[PDB]
Amino acid sequence: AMFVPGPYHAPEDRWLVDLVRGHPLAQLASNGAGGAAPHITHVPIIVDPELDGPVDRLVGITLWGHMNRANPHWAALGGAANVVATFAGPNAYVSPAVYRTAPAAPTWNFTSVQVRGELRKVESADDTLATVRATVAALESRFGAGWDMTGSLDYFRRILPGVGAFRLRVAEADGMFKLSQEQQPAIRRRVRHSFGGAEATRAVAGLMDRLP
Amino acid sequence: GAMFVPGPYHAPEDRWLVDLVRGHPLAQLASNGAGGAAPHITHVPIIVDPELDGPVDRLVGITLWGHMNRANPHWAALGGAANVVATFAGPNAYVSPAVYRTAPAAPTWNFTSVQVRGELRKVESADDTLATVRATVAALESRFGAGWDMTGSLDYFRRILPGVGAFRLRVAEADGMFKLSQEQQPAIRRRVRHSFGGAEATRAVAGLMDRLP
Ligand code: HEM
Ligand code: HEM
Repeated sequence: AMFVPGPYHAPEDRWLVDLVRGHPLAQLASNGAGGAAPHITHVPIIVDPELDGPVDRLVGITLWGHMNRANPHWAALGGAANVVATFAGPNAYVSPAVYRTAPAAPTWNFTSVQVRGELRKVESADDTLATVRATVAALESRFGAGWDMTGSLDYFRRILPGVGAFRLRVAEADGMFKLSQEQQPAIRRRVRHSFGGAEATRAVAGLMDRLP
Repeated sequence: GAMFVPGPYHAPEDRWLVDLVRGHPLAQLASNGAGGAAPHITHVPIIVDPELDGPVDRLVGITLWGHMNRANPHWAALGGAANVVATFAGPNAYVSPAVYRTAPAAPTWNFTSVQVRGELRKVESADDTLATVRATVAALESRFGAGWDMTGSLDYFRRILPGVGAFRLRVAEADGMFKLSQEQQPAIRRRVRHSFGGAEATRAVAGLMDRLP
């Protein structure tokens, strides 16, 4: 489980799915053997592409991911590893200068999703190639420029042996939406207004604008 | 090696890892879950030892300062001398093969990461807790802030202090992923760098690519 103070809960389950879709390069964590620090790999993870219809909740759905099979994290997972995948969205430092109140302390507004469950390794070549093609389809659509993978499928197949594809059955899903909900209404407005004025912070202002 | 980093994605200089830690202080702190559970992950503000003089070129051997909420189960979970990783995530951008203008190809994600490992030591004294949060204001307000003066709030910090869980992390191992199209042919790296220079969202990635030898 993930610690999320009451005020930082998403208004709706759909916000956690939106952050996963918007920020697919997750930090995949699993336990380190013999009391060592956890293993951490940045990996591209998407929602099950076979899910037709609105996906409102992460709990009960399967995420699809891959990493490098030669990455020692792949061997360390073994068979039924309990893992967390952390998705990190828009974030910005909050200067109390923005509050125009006193006294105060600074903070950092940020967005995260933590999904936990059992990681199963894909061994099937068909399921592995489906994983990377669904990942092209999902990320090129949201982040890309209309690139057509069709002419590169032979190439995908040539490099496929190196792919460690996986499936993560989401047992638990938690979302930090730390967006100044602890402040009084006028101060939340001052913060939202200050973040509206620059590209680095507009995405945070966007989420703050959608709070009930 | 505790973090997997293909040879092409090694930083040019140890200083690049220190730069990313300074630029991206909101780290993800990870420690093992009890009895096969998944790791505990908390976003925590972390800075370089403010007492360091000289140029800081290497993370290994320096102490990082940070805090978290004592009310967070992760605080009780860390117990004594917990082995932890703190991951710092810098500039990043999806790479469309449309930018490469080459075939065949596969998309990728250019990103920067630093993973530091060592033993987390808790600070229990109020005087070391207070130092931790004051040092953190001085380091972050200067770099990310808008000229706020903490002077008027110094007693306020003491009046809201018990909830702070301050810690020290002596860096035993530091690894850095600088995934910035080094695997592509030079003409293609240039195409990605020029593409990423044409939008604010991707400019920081272009800037790192421009600083590669
Ligand atoms: C669509 C976007 C994609 C992204 C963001 C992406 C991202 C990544 C990342 C971050 C890793 C490294 C994980 C680790 O450190 O262990 C990786 C490894 C790998 N991916 Fe993907 N991938 C994508 C599509 C593909 C496709 C379509 C293929 C086709 C087969 C592929 C083949 C590989 C291979 C072979 C590796 C092992 C490392 C290597 O030889 O380059 N990826 N991918
Ligand atoms: C300068 C930038 C600062 C940042 C970016 C920052 C960030 C954070 C974050 C992310 C947490 C939550 C950690 C968790 O989930 O366990 C935290 C907790 C906390 N911080 Fe800070 N902090 C800052 C400065 C301060 C200062 C100056 C104080 C003064 C006492 C302070 C007091 C606290 C307290 C009491 C908590 C416990 C939970 C709460 O009451 O919000 N912080 N801080």
